[PDB]
Amino acid sequence: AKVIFVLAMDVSGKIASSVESWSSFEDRKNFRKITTEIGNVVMGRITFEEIGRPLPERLNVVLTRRPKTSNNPSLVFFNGSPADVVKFLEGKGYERVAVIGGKTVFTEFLREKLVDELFVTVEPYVFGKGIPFFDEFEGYFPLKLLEMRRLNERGTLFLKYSVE
Amino acid sequence: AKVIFVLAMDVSGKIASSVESWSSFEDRKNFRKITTEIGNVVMGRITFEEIGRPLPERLNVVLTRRPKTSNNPSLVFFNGSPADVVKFLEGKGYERVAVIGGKTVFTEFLREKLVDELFVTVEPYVFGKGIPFFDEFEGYFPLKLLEMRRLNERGTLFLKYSVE
Ligand SMILES: NC(=O)C1=CN([C@@H]2O[C@H](COP(=O)(O)OP(=O)(O)OC[C@H]3O[C@@H](n4cnc5c(N)ncnc54)[C@H](OP(=O)(O)O)[C@@H]3O)[C@@H](O)[C@H]2O)C=CC1
Ligand SMILES: NC(=O)C1=CN([C@@H]2O[C@H](COP(=O)(O)OP(=O)(O)OC[C@H]3O[C@@H](n4cnc5c(N)ncnc54)[C@H](OP(=O)(O)O)[C@@H]3O)[C@@H](O)[C@H]2O)C=CC1
Ligand SMILES: CN(Cc1cnc2nc(N)nc(N)c2n1)c1ccc(C(=O)N[C@@H](CCC(=O)O)C(=O)O)cc1
Ligand SMILES: CN(Cc1cnc2nc(N)nc(N)c2n1)c1ccc(C(=O)N[C@@H](CCC(=O)O)C(=O)O)cc1
Repeated sequence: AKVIFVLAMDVSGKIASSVESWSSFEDRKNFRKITTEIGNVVMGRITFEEIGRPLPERLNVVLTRRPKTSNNPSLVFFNGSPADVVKFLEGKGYERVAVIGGKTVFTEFLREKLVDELFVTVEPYVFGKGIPFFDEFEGYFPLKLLEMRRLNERGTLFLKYSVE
Repeated sequence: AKVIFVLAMDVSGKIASSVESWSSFEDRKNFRKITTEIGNVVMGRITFEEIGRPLPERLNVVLTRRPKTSNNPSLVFFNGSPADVVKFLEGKGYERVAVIGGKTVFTEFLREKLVDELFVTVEPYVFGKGIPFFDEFEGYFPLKLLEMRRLNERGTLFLKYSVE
């Protein structure tokens, strides 16, 4: 399956800050549309706790070293490496895997080179402080821009890159 | 005069990395046009050394605490706050000031809220390590997207933002 990263950030590359509601209405609807199409989302435990509940119409895979039994078929607490995660979803018939976050989770998939496309939303802000897209890692990735789209009047931008 | 930031970065927000030749010539020509139109470039001493010499047809203002007299009329070593630099250039009839870089210089101008527009080029890469656009500072800036332009088939993107 191909791995797709889905994230929103400010112009400086941060995925979280203390700025209230900087995430646009448009990015939120675009996010639901994209991830439901893919049919699954892989996230870190901390990101799951912030969302608070499983996202509807999608298989929610939550990474945690303290797996918890689940009563919901669309919620799975998983203890494994990025590679293990991809194998598990592939075994479910998914062609694409949507990794939606946790700086920690983005970092792990990057260190392991498991990323084929980046669906990036750039919100019109500059945050002086915040949580970076990922922690330092050796190497880099050349990209190719597949699509660019303005999502609203203020300038929220949706970019789609393929990893070369 | 209004302060304009001109920078190129990868998708993760870094203005420099160990990767060779990641700067596109299209960005370089676009940079040449914009900065010569503005007529001046304000930069940190390190950036100056890396460029290798005064950029032609532009007043080059090199920020430094250890000032050196200059023979060249279009090269000035300046010691002072970002506010003093603007004052100095305004006194010379400039309406716009082009701050072209150095993580330290961008940080200083941001801390002082002296910035009106951002002329940002996003090169199609993700760097694992590198120098960030700026070091932490208090607050943030909401922006409005004025213009978006693709510079090459690979995906180099030029974005123009207004502050606040
Ligand atoms: N702007 C955006 O688009 C997004 C922003 N975010 C933001 O980023 C922050 C979250 O980032 P971050 O805290 O780094 O990461 P996460 O919070 O998403 O998850 C961290 C945790 O996930 C678990 N985990 C990670 N990797 C593995 C693995 N290989 N195996 C098992 N468990 C694993 C661990 O859980 P345990 O401790 O249980 O063992 C770890 O504590 C939040 O502020 C959130 O708002 C999140 C998504 C998107
Ligand atoms: N991608 C891009 O668009 C750009 C990338 N860069 C990259 O970023 C790096 C440069 O970042 P960084 O080193 O932080 O900064 P700079 O290299 O631009 O400048 C550092 C210097 O500027 C001087 N300086 C800074 N603030 C002041 C002040 N308030 N008053 C007086 N002098 C001051 C100091 O001079 P002194 O010590 O002599 O007194 C210091 O040595 C380089 O690797 C370069 O390649 C640079 C520009 C653009
Ligand atoms: C905090 N968080 C993480 C979050 C937010 N925006 C993002 N935006 C992008 N582009 N990418 C991400 N990974 C991302 N992650 C959240 C919080 C809520 C919902 C959420 O309610 N979900 C609805 C969205 C729908 C709405 O507002 O209709 C969904 O069903 O997908 C998703 C993610
Ligand atoms: C390392 N450096 C800093 C540099 C490079 N690209 C950037 N690109 C952007 N968008 N913004 C910056 N601040 C920036 N800074 C350099 C190195 C050379 C020249 C340079 O030769 N100058 C010619 C360009 C000429 C060409 O290729 O015709 C110029 O007249 O501006 C400029 C900046």
